Amino acid sequence: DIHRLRPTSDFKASFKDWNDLFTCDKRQLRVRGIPRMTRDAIRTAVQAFQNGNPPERFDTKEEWLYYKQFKTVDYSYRVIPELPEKYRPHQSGIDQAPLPDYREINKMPQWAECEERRQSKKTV
Amino acid sequence: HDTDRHYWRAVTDDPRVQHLIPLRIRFKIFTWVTSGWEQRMQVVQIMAPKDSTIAQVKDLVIVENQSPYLCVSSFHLAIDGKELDPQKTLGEYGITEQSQIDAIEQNDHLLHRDDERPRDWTVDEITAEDVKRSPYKEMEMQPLQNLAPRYEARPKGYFGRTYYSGMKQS
Amino acid sequence: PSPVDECLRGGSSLDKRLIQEVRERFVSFCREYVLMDTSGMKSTILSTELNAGPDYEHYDRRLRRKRHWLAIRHRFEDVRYVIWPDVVNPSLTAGEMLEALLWLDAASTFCVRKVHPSDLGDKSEFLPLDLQREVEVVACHARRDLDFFDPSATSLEQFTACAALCVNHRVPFSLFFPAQDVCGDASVSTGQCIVANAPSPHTALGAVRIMALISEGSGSDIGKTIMFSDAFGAVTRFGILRGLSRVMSVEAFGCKDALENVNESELCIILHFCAEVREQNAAFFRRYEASEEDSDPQQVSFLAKYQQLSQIALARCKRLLYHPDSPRAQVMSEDGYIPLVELQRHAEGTNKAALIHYNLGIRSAQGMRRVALGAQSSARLAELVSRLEEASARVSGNTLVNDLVHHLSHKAA
Amino acid sequence: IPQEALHWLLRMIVDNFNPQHVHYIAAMKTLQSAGELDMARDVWKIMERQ
Amino acid sequence: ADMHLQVVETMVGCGTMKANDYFVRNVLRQFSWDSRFLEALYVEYRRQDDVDMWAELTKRALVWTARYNAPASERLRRLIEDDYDTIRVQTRTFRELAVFQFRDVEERRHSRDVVNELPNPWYDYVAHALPFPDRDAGYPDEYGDLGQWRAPGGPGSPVRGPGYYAPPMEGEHQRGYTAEWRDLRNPMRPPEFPTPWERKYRQ
Amino acid sequence: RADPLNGGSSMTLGSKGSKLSPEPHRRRMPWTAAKEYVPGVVLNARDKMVLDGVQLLDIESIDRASQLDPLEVLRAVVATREYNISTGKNIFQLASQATYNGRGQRFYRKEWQEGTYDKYVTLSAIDFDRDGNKGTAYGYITFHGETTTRPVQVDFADVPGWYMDFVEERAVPFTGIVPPPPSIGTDVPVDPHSYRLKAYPYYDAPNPPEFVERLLKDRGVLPDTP
Amino acid sequence: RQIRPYYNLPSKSEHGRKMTGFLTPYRHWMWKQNELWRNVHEAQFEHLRRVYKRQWLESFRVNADEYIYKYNITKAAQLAQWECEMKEQ
Amino acid sequence: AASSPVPHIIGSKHIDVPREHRLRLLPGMLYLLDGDTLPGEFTINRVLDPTALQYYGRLSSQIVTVEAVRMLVPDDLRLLCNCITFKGPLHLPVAPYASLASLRGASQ
Amino acid sequence: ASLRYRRPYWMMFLKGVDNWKIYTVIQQPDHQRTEMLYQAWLGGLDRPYTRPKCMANQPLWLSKKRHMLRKERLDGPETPLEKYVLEWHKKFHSFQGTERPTPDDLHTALDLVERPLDLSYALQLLGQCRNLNNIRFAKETFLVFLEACLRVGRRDCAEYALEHAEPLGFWFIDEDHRRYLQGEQTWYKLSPLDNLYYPVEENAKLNEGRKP
Amino acid sequence: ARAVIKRRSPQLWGAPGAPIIRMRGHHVVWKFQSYDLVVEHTHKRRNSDIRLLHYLGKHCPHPQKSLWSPDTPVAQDRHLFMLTTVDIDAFKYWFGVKRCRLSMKPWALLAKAGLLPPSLTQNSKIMPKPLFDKESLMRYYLANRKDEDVMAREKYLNYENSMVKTEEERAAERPVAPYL
Amino acid sequence: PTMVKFYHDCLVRNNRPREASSLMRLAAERGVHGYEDKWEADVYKGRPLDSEVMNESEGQASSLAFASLMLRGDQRPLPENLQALLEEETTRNIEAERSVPVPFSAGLHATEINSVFRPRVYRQLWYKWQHIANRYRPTAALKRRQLAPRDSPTGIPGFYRI
RNA sequence: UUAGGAAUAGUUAAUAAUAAUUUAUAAUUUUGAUUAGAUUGUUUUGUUAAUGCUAUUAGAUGGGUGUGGAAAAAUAAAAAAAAUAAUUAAUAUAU
Ligand SMILES: [Mg+2]
Repeated sequence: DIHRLRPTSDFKASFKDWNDLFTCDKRQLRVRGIPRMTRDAIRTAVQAFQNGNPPERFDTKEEWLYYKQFKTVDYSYRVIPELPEKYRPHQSGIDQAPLPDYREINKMPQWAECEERRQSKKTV
Repeated sequence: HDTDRHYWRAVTDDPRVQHLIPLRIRFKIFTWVTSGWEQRMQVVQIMAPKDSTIAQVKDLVIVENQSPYLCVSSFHLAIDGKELDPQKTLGEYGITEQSQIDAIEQNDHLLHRDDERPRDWTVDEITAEDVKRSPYKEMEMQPLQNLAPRYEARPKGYFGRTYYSGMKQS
Repeated sequence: PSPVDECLRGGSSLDKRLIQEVRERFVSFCREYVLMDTSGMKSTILSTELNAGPDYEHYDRRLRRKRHWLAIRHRFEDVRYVIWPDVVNPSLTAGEMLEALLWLDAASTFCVRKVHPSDLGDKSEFLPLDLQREVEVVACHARRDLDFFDPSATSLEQFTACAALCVNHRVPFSLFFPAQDVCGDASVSTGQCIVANAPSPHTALGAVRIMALISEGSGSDIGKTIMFSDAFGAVTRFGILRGLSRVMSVEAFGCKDALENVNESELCIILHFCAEVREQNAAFFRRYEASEEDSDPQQVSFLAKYQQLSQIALARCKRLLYHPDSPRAQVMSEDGYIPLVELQRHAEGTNKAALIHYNLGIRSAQGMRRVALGAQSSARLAELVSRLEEASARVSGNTLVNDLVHHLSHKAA
Repeated sequence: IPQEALHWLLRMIVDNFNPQHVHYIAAMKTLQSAGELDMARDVWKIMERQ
Repeated sequence: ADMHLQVVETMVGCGTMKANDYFVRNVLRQFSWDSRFLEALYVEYRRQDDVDMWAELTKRALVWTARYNAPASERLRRLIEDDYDTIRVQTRTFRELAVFQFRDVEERRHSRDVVNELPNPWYDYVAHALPFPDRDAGYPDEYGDLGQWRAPGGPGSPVRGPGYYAPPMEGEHQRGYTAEWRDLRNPMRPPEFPTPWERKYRQ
Repeated sequence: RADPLNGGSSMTLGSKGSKLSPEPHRRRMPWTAAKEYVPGVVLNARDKMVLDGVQLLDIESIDRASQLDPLEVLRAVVATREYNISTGKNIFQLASQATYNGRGQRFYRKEWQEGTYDKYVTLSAIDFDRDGNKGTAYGYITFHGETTTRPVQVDFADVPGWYMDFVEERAVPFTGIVPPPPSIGTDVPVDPHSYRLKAYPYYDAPNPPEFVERLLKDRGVLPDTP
Repeated sequence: RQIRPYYNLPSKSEHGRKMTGFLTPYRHWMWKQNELWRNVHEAQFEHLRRVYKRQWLESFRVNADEYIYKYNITKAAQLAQWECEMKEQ
Repeated sequence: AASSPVPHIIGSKHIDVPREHRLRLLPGMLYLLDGDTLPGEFTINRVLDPTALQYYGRLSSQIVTVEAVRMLVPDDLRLLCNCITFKGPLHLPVAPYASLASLRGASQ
Repeated sequence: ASLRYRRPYWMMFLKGVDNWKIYTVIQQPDHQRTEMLYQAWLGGLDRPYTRPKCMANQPLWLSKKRHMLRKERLDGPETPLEKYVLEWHKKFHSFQGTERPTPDDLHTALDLVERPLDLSYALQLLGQCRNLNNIRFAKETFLVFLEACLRVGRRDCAEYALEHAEPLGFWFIDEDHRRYLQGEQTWYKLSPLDNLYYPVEENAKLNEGRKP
Repeated sequence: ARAVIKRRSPQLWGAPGAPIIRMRGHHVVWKFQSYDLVVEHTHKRRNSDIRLLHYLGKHCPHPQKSLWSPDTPVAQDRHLFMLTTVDIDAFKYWFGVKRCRLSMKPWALLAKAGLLPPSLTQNSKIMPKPLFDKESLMRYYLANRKDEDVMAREKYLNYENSMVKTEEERAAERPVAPYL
Repeated sequence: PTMVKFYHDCLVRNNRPREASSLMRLAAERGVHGYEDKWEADVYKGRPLDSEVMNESEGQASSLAFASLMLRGDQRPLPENLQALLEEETTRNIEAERSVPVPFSAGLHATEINSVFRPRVYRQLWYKWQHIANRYRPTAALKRRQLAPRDSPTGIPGFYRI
């Protein structure tokens, strides 16, 4: 079970045992009620396991779900961001750049005042 | 690729025919032996045209030595110690193939040459950029290693099963 | 209809800013005529335009340039006493009057020459203008103020342009300079005033322009212009020596590739200048260059500069002969716009190996041509290289004139 | 392979071209440089049969 | 390099055990030396005192073949092959041995096989490589027929004239259209051969 | 081409290899030259789970109200150092704590000494920028005894995972020039007791028995069973 | 297609792919084994390529010289017939 | 130069070209002199960058030790001179017929 | 999976922009007005300006000007240490700076500590030397750091450096400084010019006499 | 090398790629489906009147009855028949001289004809893949390796040319006493 | 609404964003159709006019030279000798970028590219008073073979010809 | 090719002219031009005794990005696309 459109693990009840899985050809997979891409994946996995290649491949579901959320046309693992109609702060109603209050941010913090009080206590 | 020749001529005409003399010119060199330096002779052979002057023979010796130890300074051509006038023709001195020509150098100077003329310059103006050899030294026909053999990959009229006509008129 | 028509419609001509506006509008008119895109414009005699003008569809291709030149003439007849008044504080400086005269002369040299039967005016208006009074007015306003000519390169181009205006329009060049440096002399020529007051050029092209103006300003006076020596080899006049030494300056002809932007026509000017300097001062050269040591520090500098200029000129001749249309025989414009560098600078290179507009930028620079020797160039250079040698030398054994003659025969066959 | 030096001469005659002397010279020298002497004599016999 | 090669072979053949130092100082870094330098130097490496010096010198010579772009010749690899019981230096790659065993066992059992020794015309030769066939199959026709208005067909067609009637022709076209062109519809005689291939096929 | 895999062999497109030549396949993209690369995703992403409960501060924010307690500042510096070290050691992080900026010492990647691979870089020069964890490093590359003639730029010198062993005898001061380490075949004489070649051309490492067992169990030759 | 097994090096990155192409040395070793087993087949493939190339060249040689002999006889007879017709004209 | 006589690689002084022919003939020319004597009409710029001095590592270790590398830039800024001062003796064996045998700093 | 044929060629290898889809449609007049109004919104320009066609980020001359024109977050420095922090940012935090700091410059910042707010400015400059600038400290760096923490009476920061010195960068800490903060000794230095044990609360116990 | 890639048919190294021997089909039902062994490009030329390089033949994938069984009864004559036509000389020209590519189904079809060995994908699932170790390979190579000149002459006969004249034929090719 | 479409593109082309933002602000307040959604904030609210700065520069003196300089509010000027050297840096940098030609524009702004204009009479329309300078409608308005069948003439002789 | 047949032009040639400031008695067209209309062409179709009449569906595409060898690039059941994924067969798609 690697592909989203090949739900291989959803057909565990469609087989009796290991021998029933490894003796069914594609016509018997069509008889059992399996869609075309899923039965093709099952048959190719069985034929790869018979040739000496176990099904050890990376599950590409979450990577494709990450790449799906962009507007690429060919699903080619690119990143194409969406451009909205207003991409600047001046057209969002904000008149000018925000001025920071330089008198409020240059005040001494509370731990500094407590340490100044402790210094005045311990100096005298 | 404009080489001023747009047809096939299998023969060579008169403007490329030159009358040449194989003039060999000697140089005084010094070789190291177990005792010390010994004076020997190094010969440079050129093909000079018959109606050329001695300054042109000196230029031909300069462009055809291919050795960094021979034309190191300004030299002068001489015969039997008597120096040669560089503005005189070879026929005015009776210079033949058997005439012994020496090149006396002055090693305190430094020969500053500027090779703007190619080594193989004929009248038809076809020069190689990577030639690196006198045209009298190189062979006439050799194997071409720079090109690549290519076969016909585009069939004209015949493409398949039965050759009826082959579309030979096309 | 030009904008200058709205400034001469009855205004107060004694105002300074009106004269400045007239001058700027006439400069704009002449520059629009000179820099006109004449790509599709054609002037062929068409029979159907006999009793009318050109067609309405063919106005911009046939009628526009002729009407522009006729408007330039009819405005020059009304304006030339406002910008350049008669010689008796001024309304216009000498530099802007010089710029107006230069654009007027550039419009006059490229006038419409072909006279159609459609034209109702005289054919004599299809001839270039005679600007003899205006060059004298500009010279009178230029000798009035000091430091009109400077050692800058823009002032070098202004010096070349003023000497050109004096050569073309029959005006003496010594009027551009004050009379105290011309005092003590009965008569001086244009080329002598050029060679006496030339600045040191920073490029080879400015020296080529100066060496061309020296030859063209003195046609039959080319003997008296550049003769600085006696018949025995002694230097007569050191002013011509100091002028000719600073013409072939080290900032112009010092590099090995100093003639990299010299075409086949400018190399003829260089070799003609070298041959004229050798021919007029032959007793000096054949005495001093062979086996003579001199104590004058100026003569050794002049001889070294002449040897360097002649050697790089012969090397450029061998470059254009033995390597025709080569990439090392290509020329370019001085301070030429190579747009690939300015496109790489004003872009963001995250990878500097990826050069933007590479297929167009590597092909395109300000004017860059493959240079080969033509017939008129090779037949002139075969004479000039033979002129560079002495009379006792054999021209048969010269290995460069023979190569030029064989190149001419091979390219003609 | 050096046999192509014999091949491109033969295709020169199948395509109705007359092989010049430089083609025979080049074929014989290319086959002699590769040690194929019988193929060079075959080029000579091709020249004689033309 | 051929001048230094004789010096190296002389220092190897004299047994002076100094040819490797001459090859390192003079021929290694500053010459395009071929593989027979190490074919000479392997005998000098063989005459070392201990076997590990011989082994390390052979391996260093192989690294010198890798670095200076001078591939080892067949003779050098066969010289190192003969002393594999002593040095144990591998001189063939992992790819060539797997090809060699599967080729050699197959060629041995194919030479010992009596059934597959018969020739196969599909495998042994090419029957014909010329662009045109060697004998006439009858085609083309070079004439029109019923329902065909286009004659000659022009591009990619062998028809040269109309089938039955034509406008008046002159010269070689008159002789061609009436006598000399191809005609496969002739029931009596096939289209003719050139001279002299028509006299011996008269009957 | 200059160097094809198995010569010209085109029964499959995989027989040519994953790259057709060590040179770049197009002239306009010089970055497509074949070289040894480094897994920068795991290496350049350092563990952010050491900065939790730690108040970092921006560079521009030097106002008084945004200042923190000096014990909190010290534990922030300790956490930032542990964050920079958490994946691996850089070249510029190892050379800063060495004498003469580590000139002459031998730097090596982790996988440069395992298997039959033997390669290190003798450091010659490092230009630190203002961000001292980055920069440009230079050195002589030594691969199986052979050494370069000139110093080459150390590729992936900014990616962590480097190691060195500091030796005082290899340290070269800023006054002198770092000499090239000698080629064991060319410069110094070959001695088997000092350096012995792990690998050579036409040599391949023998098959490990655990890899043989794993491949024969994956192919189905050995009876793998739960 | 390049196989990405589950036991490759995972790229813990939310801005791209979740698995890299960095293998295990066991994967390197078994890929080398499969490379050798393909190398045998491609060696036989290239051998049959060169064998068929030289077979085609030899067949072209033989058929070309036979065609040259027949065409030379034909063109000699054709030139003789053309010269006779020119004499009659 | 330590194995064969190079003709114009060692002089007794700087080559005296005129000031007009200085830019034309001098670039591309090399010669060795004895002692650290620099030509006139140049501005002395000593190369002290360890990134620029690292490329003389094989030159200073296997051959004569590099003491100073200087770049000479003239008044017109158009003709460089790369001056490298070596300290003898050579680590390479010098032939008696070689060019460096006629140099006092190389022979001693 | 490359963006070679999806965006223009000058956006090759381009990362870290806000949105690279903006700079593909800049030349449209509704977006060209938006670009020029954004440059007026960012300040630093006296004339209307558009960024170049083949640039996504700001140019190097314009981003240097807005970095130089940017007012510092600390306005009106009271202490000479806070004046040194503003000199530290003009020298070691300029736009595209090349020069690195010096361990002697860190000693200058640690010698001006007067109030406990100054230690937070000083120790954050100590963190930029280890983590950001990656500077090896001098042999006496822990000496200047120890006496800087004692002027403000902050001993818990001094003993915090002893339990892990190599994360902080103190490659040399002498043993008498270790014995003082751990409680083994009761003094950390012997003054050469006064011949007394510091601090002065311990000098009344140990050295009852004044020696040169 | 496009902005939006053709998602259904991706290829390698651009268009038009290397020539490949393929088995193309028709847009019909399976009951009348036949295959054309053709030589084409890697990307199919749909903008041409020349859509293929050479036509090697036709393969019929449906088995036919043996209509020639009473002619001469051989072993396995009455089985079904798979009819295929193969241009041998054009295949050898495009395979050796032009060096075409091959898909696996034309490779299997030509291995059935005796022109090629069986393909890489024709797996015997009862025999696992081989396991290589260099020590046994070196031992087998040193046990029996050929001579250098014998291997060189074998390669010269297989690759360079196979018609090298004997001495008895060189003695016949030389001229006789009126010219000798 | 046709006048606002032309006049906005002219001020954008002639590098005037204050005049173009005020045009969009004016057309949204007056109720011009097509511009009731486009309303821009006035980023030049505290800045004076451009002609008033050039009048003040000819005749507080430290603020007179830097009255044209636009600041965010969290920005401060340099010293007067240092800021004046920085203003000449931006002067030579802006003209260096504007002198470089775009290689596929034929010397035109992006407003000039694909801006062919003929009146509404050129495409199957006649006089209406509210269409002052009406651009002719595109060729996709009238498709051929939907007005008349195949091999039959349509009454549009000069429609698709631009 | 037009049931009611007349003018056309970023124009023709030369050229030391890339990137045409010049020269010319320039160029197309009543042997049918340009424009307007209809309009992919094509011994593949149909018919007949018919060199007649009648049909057609290979294709291409100067401003979307100077990238790329080539713009053909905003969407096509294969043309299997760099590890033998699978190559027994039929549905090969709905699923
Ligand atoms: Mg003309």
